[PDB]
Amino acid sequence: KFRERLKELVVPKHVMDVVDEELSKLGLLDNHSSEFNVTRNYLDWLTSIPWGKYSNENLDLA
Amino acid sequence: IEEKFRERLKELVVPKHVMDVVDEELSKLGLLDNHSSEFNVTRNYLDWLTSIPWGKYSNENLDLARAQAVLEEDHYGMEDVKKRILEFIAVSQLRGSTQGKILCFYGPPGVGKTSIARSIARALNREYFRFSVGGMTDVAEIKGHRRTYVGAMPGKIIQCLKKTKTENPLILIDEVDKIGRGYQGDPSSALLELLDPEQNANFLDHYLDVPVDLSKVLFICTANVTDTIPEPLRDRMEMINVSGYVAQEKLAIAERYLVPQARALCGLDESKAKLSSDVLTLLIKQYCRESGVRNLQKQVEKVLRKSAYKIVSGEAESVEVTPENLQDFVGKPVFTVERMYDVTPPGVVMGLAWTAMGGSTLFVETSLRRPQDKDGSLEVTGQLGEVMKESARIAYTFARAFLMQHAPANDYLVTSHIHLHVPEGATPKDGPSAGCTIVTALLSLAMGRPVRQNLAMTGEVSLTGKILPVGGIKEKTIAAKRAGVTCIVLPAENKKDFYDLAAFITEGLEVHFVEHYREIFDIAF
Ligand SMILES: Nc1ncnc2c1ncn2[C@@H]1O[C@H](COP(=O)(O)OP(=O)(O)O)[C@@H](O)[C@H]1O
Ligand SMILES: [Mg+2]
Repeated sequence: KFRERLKELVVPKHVMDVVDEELSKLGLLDNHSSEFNVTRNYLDWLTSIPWGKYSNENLDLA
Repeated sequence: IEEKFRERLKELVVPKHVMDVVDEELSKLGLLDNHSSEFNVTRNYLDWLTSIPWGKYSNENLDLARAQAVLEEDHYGMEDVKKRILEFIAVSQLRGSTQGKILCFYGPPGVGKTSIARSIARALNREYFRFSVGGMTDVAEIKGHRRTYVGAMPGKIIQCLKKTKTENPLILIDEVDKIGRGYQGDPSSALLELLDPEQNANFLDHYLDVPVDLSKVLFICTANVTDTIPEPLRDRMEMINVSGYVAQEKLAIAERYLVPQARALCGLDESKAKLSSDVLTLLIKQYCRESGVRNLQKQVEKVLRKSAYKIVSGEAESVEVTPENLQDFVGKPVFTVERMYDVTPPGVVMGLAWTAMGGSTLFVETSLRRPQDKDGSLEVTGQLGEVMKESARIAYTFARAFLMQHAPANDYLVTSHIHLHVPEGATPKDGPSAGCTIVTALLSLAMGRPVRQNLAMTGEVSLTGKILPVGGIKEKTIAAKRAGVTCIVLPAENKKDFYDLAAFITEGLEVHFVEHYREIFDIAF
């Protein structure tokens, strides 16, 4: 479910190789627990940050 | 037990960002063991999350008539604070929704800054809560501790919201100027998080771990001096100066509030112990000349307790106080004499001075130091400051110049040696307010003519004789009226200060406003 939030966003490898590991850790931990909550937050706000989104700068001085 | 937490949430319009936390916490409660410690901490966390009010606002009374009637019911004479509150209601009617401000009341002790908060809350129909940050050393009182700790509890603000059960109460933060800058976490940083509109809307408590909207609460902060509140804090809250009370106002509170309450806490009826208006006015004049009302309360309580002792001991069945025997109850008068001179000799002129204990009268005496009908000199004594010494020099030069043209044949000032004294040796005095008084004293000594016998004056003088505005007009006017002055001279630039005063202060004074000293010369001679 977290992967779809970065499907349309370019993600660097050095964090993508941690996203899947943390997702596996979430999938092996028991539901609704302290460690589960921490891993849920960590996955959520890895997949929420805009790795591949760049705002267009204004090139015109006018 | 989950159904109880669920039913507690029916009347609350809970925001999603905390409703989703509540849902998973109930899930954890449904997954944990019955007697586990983690179960207990989770259940306490849900109790706190469901007891905090979400969306509940008290029915704020908006009627500007009923609110006002509440304001004058409890406190007398605090016009500025009452007007500020009634213009909070107005602005919150024209906007439509309950609004919040962060208001700071500062002033001398015992003027009603702390007590008016309850009356304001009553007028607004808002829940009232008070906590004092004086001597506060740690941040855990405001922001709490993480719930992972054994004895974790939320901060003062969360307990306030839980007790008041409304999201728009009146929170009185007392002694914000004396908050202690502790080592392990400065609580002033948390006060900055509370008193900041851009972030108080999502104030986060360590125990709750969720933000709460404190933009609707009316923070009232009470302080003594504005010079020592932290700089990022004092710039984000409106400063309202609660000034002290004049003698007539003090009489009003005494007759209306202080004496009845003292009788209630003493048991003496008006028949057993008589306290007429004249006795109270004498107490104000001679003993209670401060700015607050605590000294007046203590004096009234002293009189009533001495009357109670007289009644209980069987010395008398009733005690009646008179101005002839008030000193038998309250001892030696603090201010027994208002003016040194009743009829001024030629060399002296009456002036006015500012003082914390109300206005003060000063006289300027000049005398001939050496026998004479090379040049003259002026000796100056009286613990006069450097600025006042310079003012005396300027006044001496202008007096010489003025007498050179008004009375060309009169060479008294340029040849005679003169000593000028302000007769209070132990008290230091400073400021240029006495320039016109010094000029008048020198000219009256030179001409051998006393000034008007009920005249007082104050005002800075230039080298060419122009009169400049001076400060402390209220205190000087009060001192003049108290000392029986009928005619007072003021700079023309102080007309707005003089007419800003209450009508009962300036009622009996024949005030004159002047631009140049020649007008003062025409008035005094
Ligand atoms: N204007 C006033 N009218 C009536 N009572 C007053 C007034 N100002 C102060 N008081 C009384 O003084 C007492 C203490 O005042 P307080 O609120 O402590 O002043 P401060 O906040 O300056 O310390 C209160 O019980 C209150 O009844
Ligand atoms: Mg107070």
